[PDB]
Amino acid sequence: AVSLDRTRAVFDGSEKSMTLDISNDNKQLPYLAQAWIENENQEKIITGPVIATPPVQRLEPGAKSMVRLSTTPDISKLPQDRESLFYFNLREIPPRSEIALQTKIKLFYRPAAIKTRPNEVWQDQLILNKVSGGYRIENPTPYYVTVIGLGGSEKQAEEGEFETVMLSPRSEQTVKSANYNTPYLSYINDYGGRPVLSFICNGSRCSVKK
Repeated sequence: AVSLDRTRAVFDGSEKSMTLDISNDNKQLPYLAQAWIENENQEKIITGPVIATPPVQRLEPGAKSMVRLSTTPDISKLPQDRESLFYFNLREIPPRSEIALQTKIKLFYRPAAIKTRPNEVWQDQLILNKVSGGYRIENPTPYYVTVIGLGGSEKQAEEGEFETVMLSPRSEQTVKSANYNTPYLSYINDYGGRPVLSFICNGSRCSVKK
């Protein structure tokens, strides 16, 4: 019943806070909406460096509210040349009645030093190294990157079976996979869209098509 305007959020470090819209899709019953932040190991944190306000609210049937995300000053202590990962959580509690689902989204703190132009695509810096078993995927960027498909074609990338892998900033991860002549890679962007990247290889090192 209680849902969210997006599948992931990017807190731009220039801002002091942002806001997420929430909705009660039930048009008969009211829900309470609990909201909280967790850190990158998914342990709840209530003192900062990011907080969600209000911790709880009531939504009348059909209602559209909001949750405010803000930073304490110890936000300054996070590294300023890479994203840090948080998760935003939202739980609906049904009335006295007489499962209760919970949404979880990745919340990327993005320091002002690595802010981006709207639409510009850092994901095109991902590099693929053929290894035995499949591929090593390298992320030299300061951003987390979330890979959802891999394949010989665009369709096989979007529709094939694939265990999602979030590559940390300036990191790398190895992935079982068949060998493809031209690799296509599916990823999730800031807006939650899921585009694809075409790759061309030169022996064992594939790079995004330019």
